[PDB]
Amino acid sequence: SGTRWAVLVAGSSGYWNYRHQADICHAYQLLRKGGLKEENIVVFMYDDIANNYENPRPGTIINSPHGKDVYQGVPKDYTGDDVNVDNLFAVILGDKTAVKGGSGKVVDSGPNDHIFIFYSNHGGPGVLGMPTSPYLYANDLNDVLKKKHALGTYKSLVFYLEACESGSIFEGLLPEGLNIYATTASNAEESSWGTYCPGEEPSPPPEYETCLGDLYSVAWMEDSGMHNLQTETLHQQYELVKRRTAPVGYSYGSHVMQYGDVGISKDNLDLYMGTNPANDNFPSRVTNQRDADLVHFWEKYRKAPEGSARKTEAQKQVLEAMSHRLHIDNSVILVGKILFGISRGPEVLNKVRSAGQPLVDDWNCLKNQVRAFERHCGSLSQYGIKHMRSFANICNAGIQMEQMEEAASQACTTLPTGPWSSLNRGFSA
Amino acid sequence: FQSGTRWAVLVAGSSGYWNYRHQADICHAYQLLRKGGLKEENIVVFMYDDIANNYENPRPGTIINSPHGKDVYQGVPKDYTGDDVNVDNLFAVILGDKTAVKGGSGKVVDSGPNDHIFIFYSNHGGPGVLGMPTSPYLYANDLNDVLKKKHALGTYKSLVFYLEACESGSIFEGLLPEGLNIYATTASNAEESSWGTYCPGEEPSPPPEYETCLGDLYSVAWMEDSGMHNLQTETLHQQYELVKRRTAPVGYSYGSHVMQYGDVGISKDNLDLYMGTNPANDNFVTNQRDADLVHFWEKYRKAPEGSARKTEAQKQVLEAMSHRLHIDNSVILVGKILFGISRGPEVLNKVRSAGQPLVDDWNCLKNQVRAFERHCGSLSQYGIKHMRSFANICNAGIQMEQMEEAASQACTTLPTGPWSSLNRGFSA
Repeated sequence: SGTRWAVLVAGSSGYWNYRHQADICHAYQLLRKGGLKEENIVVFMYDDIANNYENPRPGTIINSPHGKDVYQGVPKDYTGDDVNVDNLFAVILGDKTAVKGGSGKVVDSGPNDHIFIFYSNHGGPGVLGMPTSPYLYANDLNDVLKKKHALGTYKSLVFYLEACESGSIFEGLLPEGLNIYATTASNAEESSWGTYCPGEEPSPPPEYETCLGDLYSVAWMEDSGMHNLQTETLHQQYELVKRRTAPVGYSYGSHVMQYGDVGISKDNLDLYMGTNPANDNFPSRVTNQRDADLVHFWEKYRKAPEGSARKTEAQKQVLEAMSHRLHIDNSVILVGKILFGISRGPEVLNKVRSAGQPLVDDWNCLKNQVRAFERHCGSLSQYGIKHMRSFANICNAGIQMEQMEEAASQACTTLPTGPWSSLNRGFSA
Repeated sequence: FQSGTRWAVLVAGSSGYWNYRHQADICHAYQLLRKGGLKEENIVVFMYDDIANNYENPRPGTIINSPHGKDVYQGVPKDYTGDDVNVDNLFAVILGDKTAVKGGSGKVVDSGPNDHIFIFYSNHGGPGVLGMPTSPYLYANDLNDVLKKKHALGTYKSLVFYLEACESGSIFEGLLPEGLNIYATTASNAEESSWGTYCPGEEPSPPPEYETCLGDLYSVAWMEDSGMHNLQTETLHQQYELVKRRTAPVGYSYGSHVMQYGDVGISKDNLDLYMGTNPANDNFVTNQRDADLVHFWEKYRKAPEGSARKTEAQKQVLEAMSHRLHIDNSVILVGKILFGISRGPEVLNKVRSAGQPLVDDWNCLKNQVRAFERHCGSLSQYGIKHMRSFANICNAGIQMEQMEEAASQACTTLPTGPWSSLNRGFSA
């Protein structure tokens, strides 16, 4: 029986993404109460929420309407622009030298140790968002997991994933026999959900003008929080989270997927999460991640005084946000129509591979053509990565980097002016 | 003894599915009066009539004014609809001038000296102005003048006026005198806002699938009240107090002070003198200007993530908010030009004491609004919120040519948008 490790990652920043860093903090407290030690839990958070100007309760973060603070006590291992792909990989691999900035804390695990990774933010097909550019791509993630297993520096590893088109991160990439068990908030085609949002009567927040958490995340955390994790197993939670996330009747919903060695899911939860001495044996879904950003701006504008500057700033926030995503959608479509013609354009871009298949064959092509697109049409931001399947299919169609460079040049011509379109922080790939 | 006949005039000064609530109020008001005793021939109805058969209407051919309410669009006469809903027809109707009417059924208030009249307006508005689905808009002075002109004819005993609009008080404050045998109540004072009710985002009893507000607070209050009581027992004053309290702030929140004007002594009359009565005998967070936007947002929010509907709604939110941002900046900039950086906002945002008229020269107000629109584009039913700015400009002694030049400086080019279009005419 080795020691239990953990890696908690929020891939987003901004008060409108309150929920993501709130999830990680909750998860941290959940693990500490279980038995896991602070020195074994590595935390990635941009840390711009607790002391955000918009936070009604400075210095605190909550993950439910009537919840207590979960921000205090969380280590600031990697915060601000230190929250990057390189540091993330370094931590996982347990490389102190590969680290750049931060506390220097890494997963120096052994063969008997258990690892638990939890990510919550934004994402698209084959890509997970980061508060710094470039973003995290599925192939790079799985390669590192493969690179981690080769070291044999862990017995079993669990991966909980919260993002849009989450299944795409492991489908076709994450193989069996690595002793890794991954579950995702959705398949490679459907959406992740914010929960405890303003306007959402299924348990809203009182003065918070932003979502407090995310459904899949909240589901497994609140479940693990109230139970004796020696009685409950991974599989049982997977089923329980599946149900709480699954669609009602004909309403929208998402299939909670599982990948890797399902055999690992026989393990009790305490093998990864520990357990709280309180021994017991064993609601929203109307706002996806991408709209959850906008409900903040809207609620902010809607609740602001009729003549204030606050209402004006919020109005501009709604303006620039919706103007950006309108531009991106048209640009992707336009590039498609430009490359393959009006008929074959949407055909190629919107084609979804069968489940189990990898999103793209050449991941370097994907990155390149994303970079080529952004050089003319501006940054995709964490919204625009929804179109990553379109770029994947363009690559799968055998299109060359120079062709996208040309199509993008014709589609946008000028770089769009806006805080969301800015390339000043780097390319999304 | 019901000496004489009872008349009524129902007016919805707005159009578009986002303004569903206004025509819904009027239709409800009609059914309320028919069941009260008033005959169809004595009720003149102004409605653009673009709601029942609207593409967005979940229940085609029907209109409802409450969550669990029935259809109130059936049986309602189409006296004045479409572009027939204009100021000239409205005045002709009130004055009972069949020859002054242009288009429509030709129904007018051909009333007599013993008759009772009941006017009900619901839409949009701003200080000293009420909106119309056509141009030009309805200005307070012209409305009071026709009421004055109506009284001079001595062609009615008493008249009641219910008004639902933003800054509704401004329509009668300083203009509407006593001794005209007219009693008017307004959904707000000359400074605060009117509220839509039964909206999607509004948690208190939302509409089931409707992506727009079904009614308005002040309007719904008196109609629902008059619909459940015996109107021989209840008086005008009692209803005024009832609507006042329901509309008023709950505490540490916000509402609207329901005001009353004219001959208060008339408020001792029973409601049945105007509204009649139903044989059933029993004894006794969204303003108008955002209500248009909550539709676009809800429409966008509830649309499929990839649908052309979501994109259309997205564009609607864009052009709506882009318009009002342009108007706001234009109005402010004009002030800065005319009065300087400091005094600009000071002069434009100054509010006269209650009881005072909005503007001394109403012709100046009309003319200068036209001057503004010639360069900055139409105000739309949103932009009329800035009417006090224009009023204060006139009161400040600013001349026509100064406004014309200041407008051309602030608005070099006519703004592109469906709201800023001058194709239908000036707001003044």
